[PDB]
Amino acid sequence: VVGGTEAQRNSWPSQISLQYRSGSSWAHTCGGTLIRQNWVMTAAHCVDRELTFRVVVGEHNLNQNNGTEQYVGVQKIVVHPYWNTDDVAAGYDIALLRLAQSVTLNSYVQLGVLPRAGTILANNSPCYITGWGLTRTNGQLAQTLQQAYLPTVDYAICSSSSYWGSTVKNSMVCAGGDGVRSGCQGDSGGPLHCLVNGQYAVHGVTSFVSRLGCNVTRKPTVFTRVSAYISWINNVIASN
Ligand code: NA
Repeated sequence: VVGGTEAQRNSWPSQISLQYRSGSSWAHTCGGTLIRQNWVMTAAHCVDRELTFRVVVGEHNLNQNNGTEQYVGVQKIVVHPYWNTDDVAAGYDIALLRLAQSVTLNSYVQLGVLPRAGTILANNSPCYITGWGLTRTNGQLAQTLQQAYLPTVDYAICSSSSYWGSTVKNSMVCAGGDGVRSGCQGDSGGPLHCLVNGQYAVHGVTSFVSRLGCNVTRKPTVFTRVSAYISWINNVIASN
């Protein structure tokens, strides 16, 4: 997250870190949201690679023991069947991960609340992106969980020629685009939390940014719109 601030450690308890085994170690690769005790939602493009993955919940500092982490293997990966890896702009950038064990809930580990199907945010709605992603274009991962305030940009504006044009689809949410704050590599898969009727909900799964860089004016971060996939998600979970 570029232009973010450190999150409080009990602010975003559904945020997870998706890690892959990198020699003797594990490395953060993207974010996600805990949606059941044994299921995680992330971006499809985060699990394109044939790697060994684990989820970490209750994580705040990637490089320090917080005393709150639970580490769980990924047992099954269900990518959206219409996902096409060389076509992120087509959409369907969403995947569900079944965890080897169910995690235990506490003030650091909670289920993400999903919006109701079909819900669309008004232009300029207050939202936060969270993650451990790069803190500058071509920079390095954050140590501690970051948050940035990224007001939504509605489809009409986002899909205009000076923004994203036809690349953005109705099944996406855009947010930010001020040139200062944005998503960045390593934030993919993580949540966009938007305050609606007094309650944060996860409206977006971080999907892409410009190739011109993370924080670029009129290129708001693009998220998979979670409210477009509620049926898909429930169907997956029910059939597994
Ligand atoms: Na930690």
